[PDB]
Amino acid sequence: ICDSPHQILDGENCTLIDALLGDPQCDGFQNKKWDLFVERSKAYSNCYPYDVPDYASLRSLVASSGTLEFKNESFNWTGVTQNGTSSACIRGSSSSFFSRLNWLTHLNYTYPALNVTMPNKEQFDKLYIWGVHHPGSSGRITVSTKRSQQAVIPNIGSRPRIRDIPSRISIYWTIVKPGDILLINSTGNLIAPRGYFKIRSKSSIMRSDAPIGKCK
Amino acid sequence: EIVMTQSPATLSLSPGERATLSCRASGFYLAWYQQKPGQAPRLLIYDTSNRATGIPARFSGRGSGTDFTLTINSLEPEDFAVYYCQQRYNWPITFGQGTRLEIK
Amino acid sequence: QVQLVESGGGVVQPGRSLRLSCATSGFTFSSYGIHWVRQAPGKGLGWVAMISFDGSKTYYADSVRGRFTISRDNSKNTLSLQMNSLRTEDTAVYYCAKERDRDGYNEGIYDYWGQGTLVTVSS
Repeated sequence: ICDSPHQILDGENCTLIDALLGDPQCDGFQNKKWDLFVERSKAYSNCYPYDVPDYASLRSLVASSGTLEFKNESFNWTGVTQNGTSSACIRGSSSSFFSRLNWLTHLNYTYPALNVTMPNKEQFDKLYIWGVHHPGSSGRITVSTKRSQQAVIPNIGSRPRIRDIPSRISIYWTIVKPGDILLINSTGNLIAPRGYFKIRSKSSIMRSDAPIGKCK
Repeated sequence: EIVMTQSPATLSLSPGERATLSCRASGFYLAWYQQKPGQAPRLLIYDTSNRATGIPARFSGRGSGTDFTLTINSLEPEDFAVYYCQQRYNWPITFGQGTRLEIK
Repeated sequence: QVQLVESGGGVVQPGRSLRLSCATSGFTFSSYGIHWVRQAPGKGLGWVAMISFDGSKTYYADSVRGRFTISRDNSKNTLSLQMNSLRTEDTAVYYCAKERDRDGYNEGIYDYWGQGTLVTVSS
């Protein structure tokens, strides 16, 4: 793998999606920009269990963007607190969680319909990543735009402990073009997004296992 | 519980050749298990792409989207056995119906 | 070193009560969650039962749901899979397998096994 002509990123233990989420052990890759992404077979995650029902398209899109360029946008989420600490996903000496998502639960044991809205003012497309926290008793989620309703229903049900946390953080993606206005509604446990990732128009991704070296 | 399928029940290959194993189920936690005929199975893989203790690096797991795969870059006589793909998301753990590697 | 032995298998008429015992040695029995796995002659494996960690929970499989009563006594380090209402689909070897982490942290990963006891049901 040559370095001089094209920008490579490698990654000890980060799958491209894990760097996208900002897993605590892969947090060093924030805001990184690349031309080609390269993936170790050692890749593993230490946070909450998770699953992207459209893994392939998300991988291709993020790789083609060639940038994370995250920017916190200060969504309202005023009704309840946006931080959440899990026994897994340890980062440091205490509990932690993804660095690009929220684990809302609901303060005062009540979850009002949040009805969050965020206008996409910029001239370039934006991508917002959110999830649904399948527990292990009530709640429905919907991410609405001018083109789709990414309806999701929390698939409640018991499950096997995977990292001492019997649940899932199923992750979806949402494009929000200029002029369109993201709309979000909820009734229960929602993995509230923290901010968009920019998209930039010939980068790609290759799953090579060659060593790392400095050469042309 | 998911209905986990696997590659054809028997794949015949000569030692040293490259092999691939499929476990299309329709993303994570699909540990594989190795059993030698007349022996209690043993762990080979503990996640879609991570190897357990002692396994040679020749075995490599990849794939995602309920379309996982296990590619063997070079077979060895000890590799000709039965391989079952597990799954941990949801309570009922459903091993695949299994497949056999035979010395061609 | 840790080792597992299955016992109590054999021949029993359908519907008769049966109880395997899987003892353990080389480790404190509360250190792991126990399991049971089966395979009929010539078929693929299948799941049977489970105790999560320290015996406050149990979760069986579909085809055998409700029939069995897996239980343990932490003061003697002994496992048992109490069996009721055996049926002709239950001809297979029964392994008692452990997992690769303590107290329950990755449940669903097995590294240690016994030899496997044979249980046969027929006239």
